[PDB]
Amino acid sequence: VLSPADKTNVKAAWGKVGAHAGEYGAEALERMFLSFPTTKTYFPHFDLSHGSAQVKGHGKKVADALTNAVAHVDDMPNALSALSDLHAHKLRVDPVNFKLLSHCLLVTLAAHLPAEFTPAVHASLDKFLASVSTVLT
Amino acid sequence: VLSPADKTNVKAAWGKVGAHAGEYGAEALERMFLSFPTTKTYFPHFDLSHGSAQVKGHGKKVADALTNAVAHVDDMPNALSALSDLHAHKLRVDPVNFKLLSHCLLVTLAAHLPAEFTPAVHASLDKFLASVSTVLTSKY
Amino acid sequence: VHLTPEEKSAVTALWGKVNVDEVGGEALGRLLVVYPWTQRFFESFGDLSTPDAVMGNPKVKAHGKKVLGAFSDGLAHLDNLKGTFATLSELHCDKLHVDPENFRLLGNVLVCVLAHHFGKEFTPPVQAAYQKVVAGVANALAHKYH
Amino acid sequence: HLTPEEKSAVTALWGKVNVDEVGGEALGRLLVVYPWTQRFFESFGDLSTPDAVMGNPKVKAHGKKVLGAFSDGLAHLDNLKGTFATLSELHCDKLHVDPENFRLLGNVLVCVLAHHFGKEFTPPVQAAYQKVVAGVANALAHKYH
Amino acid sequence: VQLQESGGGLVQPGGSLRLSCAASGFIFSTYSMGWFRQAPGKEREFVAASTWGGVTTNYADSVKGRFTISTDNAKNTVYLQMNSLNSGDTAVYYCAAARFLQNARLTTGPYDYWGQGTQVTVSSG
Amino acid sequence: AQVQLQESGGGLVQPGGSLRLSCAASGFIFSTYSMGWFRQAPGKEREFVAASTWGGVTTNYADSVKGRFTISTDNAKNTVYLQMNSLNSGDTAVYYCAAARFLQNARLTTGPYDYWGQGTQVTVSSG
Ligand code: HEM
Ligand code: HEM
Ligand code: HEM
Ligand code: HEM
Repeated sequence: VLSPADKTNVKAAWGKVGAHAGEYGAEALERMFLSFPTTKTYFPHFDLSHGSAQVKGHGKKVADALTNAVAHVDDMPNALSALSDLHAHKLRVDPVNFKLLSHCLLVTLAAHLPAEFTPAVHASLDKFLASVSTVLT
Repeated sequence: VLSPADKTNVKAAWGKVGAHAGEYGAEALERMFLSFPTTKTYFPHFDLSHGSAQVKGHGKKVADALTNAVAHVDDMPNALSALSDLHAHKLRVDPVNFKLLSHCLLVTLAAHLPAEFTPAVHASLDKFLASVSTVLTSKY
Repeated sequence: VHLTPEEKSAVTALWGKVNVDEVGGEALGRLLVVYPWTQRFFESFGDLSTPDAVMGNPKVKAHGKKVLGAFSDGLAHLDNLKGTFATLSELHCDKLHVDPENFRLLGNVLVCVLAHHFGKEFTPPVQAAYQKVVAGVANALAHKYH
Repeated sequence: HLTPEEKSAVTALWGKVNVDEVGGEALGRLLVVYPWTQRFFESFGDLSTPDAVMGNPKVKAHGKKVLGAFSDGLAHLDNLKGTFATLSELHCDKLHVDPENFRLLGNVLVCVLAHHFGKEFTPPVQAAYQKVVAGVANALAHKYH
Repeated sequence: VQLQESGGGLVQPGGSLRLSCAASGFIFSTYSMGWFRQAPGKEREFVAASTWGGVTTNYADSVKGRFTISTDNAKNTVYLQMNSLNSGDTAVYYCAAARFLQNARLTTGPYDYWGQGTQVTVSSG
Repeated sequence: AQVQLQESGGGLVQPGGSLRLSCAASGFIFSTYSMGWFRQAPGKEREFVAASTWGGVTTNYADSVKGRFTISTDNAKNTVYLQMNSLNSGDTAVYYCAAARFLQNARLTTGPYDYWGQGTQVTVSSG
């Protein structure tokens, strides 16, 4: 359950991503694939090499889904319903993997948006990413 | 996030608890303290011995909070607001302990209400207990 | 892992009352129903789309037999679980890449099944002994992770 | 464990880290981001707000010790279980810290490194560091498994 | 709403037999299946039962090692394998069902549904 | 109101000698600024010496001063220090303190800085 301060922190911090959605999403995925190779079993038909167009395209899709979730932070189960069935029913993604991607997303935001990654905003982002993960599972 | 069918399963199964609320809550606690002794560190001034009246009292309070959550399963954050602040803010309960208490609750329901513990209801109760735990481990 | 009389003996007592064949199917079936992501490891098993389908699946029933047979063998080496499961640890960790939290979930599902069929007989103290065993088993399976 | 080019990247980045200060930041962030971990530190005083946590001098001082042990781990990457044998007993047999918290602290440290090093903290560099913090968490949990 | 028992009949001392109970009218997966018997002039009298699905076993000590239980969940039928029968086993064997009857309590547990029972008579003549 | 970066320490030293510079900062949230040291010799371009990220968490030394100079911070005093050892004639210069909000480690050598001090003379010579 996100607090009012969490929502304000996430909206302010994530809104700085803007046009970098694809770059940040692709980088978070590349970080995950390298740091936690087991996550690669969910993308068996992908070219997972650095800069692969498939990772770029998918990274944009993930970041764009988070922007949407931020815009609907008060009704995320509704806004992410189709994504929930994809990940929980079709893909059968083990919940531990959402913690890995969420961590790699924080890492990417910390590297790219140093001014935004204060301890309190760090905490709110983490809770936001965990809330998104709860819904998608 | 609970489905409409989950809500139906939990209401039907938990509504059969009835007058056993205190007993079932106390047994789940006694099961947790015995199987997972580290959980006792959160009750440092309690009499935790077998059959303790204090554990019975707390067991009813825990069982009564779940009845309330079932009745307000569509608005758990609002209905659990005070308990959320208690567990997350006051007590600083490590989230792993909610998984232990949830497991011991399932064991208690399975031992006492076999007809209610079908695989499908098993799945819903687990999710319900996880949703309650998520709320009780939150700060809002 | 270390038990005691009425703990090592209490586990052995209740297990002598368990049909090793069938209990595996029930515990594995319930794992696949309650935690559906685990179904990903058994797609080759056929229909796992329904609780009824899961529990009637002969591949689940058959694979459960093997899972609990190794568990039963673990009960004969309670003081050497890491050695008894060393090869299975290699299979689950190095080849299948089952996250170790799933090992804990299966032990707790088995405990729930034992409680379901035994009622009052599965007392808090008896459960405590069984929680020691399934934690020992889950740990030994995860040994190739440590 | 670590390839030659991973050990070389890890040591390079660590030479640029102020072990004292990085420890206070990471421990502070752990207590802010996962507030239940504050329960293990009752005796450290005021941890009632993020500002209080990040200004707390017992946190700063204890962070130095935590990061000193990480630094010690980097010099004994092939025997972390032995280097951390005392800390494992303390954290597992005396403090009963759930081992998932060891993982969280390692990941918070990775977040701090990315925060301060930016682009230099590349995906491959982070991956080497994830192996290190996973080894440390596993060595710390050894008395559990 | 039918419990049809089959198997049983006449056997020589030392022989074996397999009894079956065909279930209908309920969700078989939710019923504890048990076997009772009553000898002529004797009271009705527990032999063996299993938890639903046969996960755990509990037999009267006079039949343990001697009788063994079944599961056939697809056919909604349970079977009772009887070995080393002695002409002291003669009785009508009754199939009985109780929804979610837990172990150890099978011997002293109210049952919901009862069949005809099937004659098993062991004698040397 | 005004942001100040005041450099002190420094003066004259013999080759091989040591000197400690300090830079007292005021007018910004010190915990969020990376503090750096530059130097400029007469007629020459200004050139990076050493810096740390905000709070002093990470450091960055010019290769010519690494192991030789040590940078430190005192977050309670909003002050950064530069300990200079093994000084040589090539170290004579005006040394500038500089501050940059949330500037990460690799960019310390070039990354735009927000505030600059006046600089303080450091003279190394055998005469
Ligand atoms: C915040 C967490 C996550 C978000 C927001 C997210 C979002 C998305 C989105 C937007 C899609 C594409 C849907 C479409 O193309 O219509 C997708 C697909 C997918 N996701 Fe995720 N996801 C998350 C976590 C994960 C994790 C942890 C994994 C596995 C480790 C994963 C694996 C996949 C796979 C395999 C696909 C299918 C890709 C394809 O068909 O091209 N996702 N997800
Ligand atoms: C379903 C999960 C849980 C429920 C429904 C629940 C419910 C409750 C309720 C109703 C109270 C009474 C609070 C009051 O009187 O104001 C309480 C207090 C408390 N709970 Fe929980 N709780 C849960 C999980 C846990 C867990 C896992 C722990 C520790 C392992 C825990 C530790 C405590 C403690 C220490 C108190 C205060 C007792 C006292 O000092 O009197 N709770 N909880
Ligand atoms: C925790 C206790 C467990 C025990 C004692 C156990 C036991 C076994 C054994 C003995 C085998 C060998 C089967 C063979 O060689 O064909 C096996 C195979 C396997 N295990 Fe487990 N297992 C456990 C947990 C798990 C879990 C939690 C999962 C996944 C959720 C899993 C996934 C598998 C898979 C996919 C196979 C291969 C099955 C096949 O395709 O034939 N195991 N297990
Ligand atoms: C994961 C890497 C960790 C390392 C390398 C580490 C290291 C240390 C060290 C060096 C000490 C000092 C012991 C002494 O001076 O005798 C210590 C103490 C302690 N650690 Fe950790 N620690 C880690 C994680 C954690 C976590 C996650 C927690 C709890 C969430 C924790 C809780 C404590 C506590 C409560 C103490 C005692 C502090 C006191 O009261 O003086 N540690 N640890």
